[PDB]
Amino acid sequence: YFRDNGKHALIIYDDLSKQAVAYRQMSLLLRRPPGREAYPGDVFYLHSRLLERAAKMNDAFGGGSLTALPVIETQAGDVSAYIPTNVISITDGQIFLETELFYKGIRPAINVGLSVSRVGSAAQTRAM
Amino acid sequence: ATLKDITRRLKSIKNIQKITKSMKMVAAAKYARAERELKPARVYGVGSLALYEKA
Amino acid sequence: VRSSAGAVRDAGGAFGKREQAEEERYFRARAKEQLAALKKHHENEIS
Repeated sequence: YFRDNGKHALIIYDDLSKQAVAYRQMSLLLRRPPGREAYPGDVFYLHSRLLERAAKMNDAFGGGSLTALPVIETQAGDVSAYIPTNVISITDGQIFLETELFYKGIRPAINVGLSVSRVGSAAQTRAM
Repeated sequence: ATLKDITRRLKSIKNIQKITKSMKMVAAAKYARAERELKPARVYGVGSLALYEKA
Repeated sequence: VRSSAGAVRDAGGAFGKREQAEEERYFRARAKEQLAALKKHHENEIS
């Protein structure tokens, strides 16, 4: 609504790894056949159709925007898991938080080595 | 960890073990040579110290 | 299960980072030396 009415919005799904679990429970109780790790087949779609709504409308469509900051939770840093990889291949950037950095005193634990942002140069003030 | 983590760690440790075995062999050869060359130098140096402990 | 060349830096454990640093420090030093020599040659070859 906000992005369609020329305003700017920010949405923070927290977590998406629990929406995936709720969807899996629904799908298993409707008797739909399971998939990998028991998640339904349509588990990528579930998220891709959801994170694709965070657009940046041009000035003809109001100019409004909707940023999204999905939060995923990995297991012992296994970024290679199923839902983490799906959402990593869906989103633009990433912000890797690591426990080894959290306890080494670096807080926020952002792992600047791996954290990425496709926009990069653009969307940054000239001084910064 | 997962299977790939364990596989990579196992391969790395196997390489490390190979390298340390090779280095032990090299060090043993160099040690044998060093002992062989140390005997005469042992007598030579002990002689050179002779004076101070005698006077 | 076997082992292959260049596996210590594929795991990326402690030995991988240790080796990467042991390489980078040495080659930074040699690059500094070579740059000094390059500057000296530049100056000595102007004439």
